[PDB]
Amino acid sequence: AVNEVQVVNDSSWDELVIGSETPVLVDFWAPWCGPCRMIAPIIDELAKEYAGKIKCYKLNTDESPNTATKYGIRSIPTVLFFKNGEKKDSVIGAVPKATLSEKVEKYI
Repeated sequence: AVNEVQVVNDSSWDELVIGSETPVLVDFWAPWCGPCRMIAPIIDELAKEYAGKIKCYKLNTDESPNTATKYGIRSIPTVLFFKNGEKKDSVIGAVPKATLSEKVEKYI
C-alpha cells in the first residue's frame, strides 16, 4: 500500500475532502476504543468495485485535528462520502454504509 488516502491529518479536510476530483468515502472509527472499528478493505474494494475512480480512507486517530475541530468524531463511528467538500452523504452506526448504499448501491 502506497497510494490511496489514509491517516494524513489536515491534508484531508485541507484540499482533499473539499478538492477531491472524485467522490471519496471517509470512514470513521471513534476513539471509543483503541482497536475499535479502525478500517477494512471491504469498504475500499466495494468503493471502487462500482467503477474504480472513487476514493476512500479512514480518519487519522493520531489526534484528528480536522474533523475534531469541526465534524467532531469523539465517538460513534459514521460513514460519509464527499466529492468536493459538499458533504455528499452521511450515515452513523446502526446500518451506516448499508442504509445509504442500500437506497442506491454505494455512492450513486
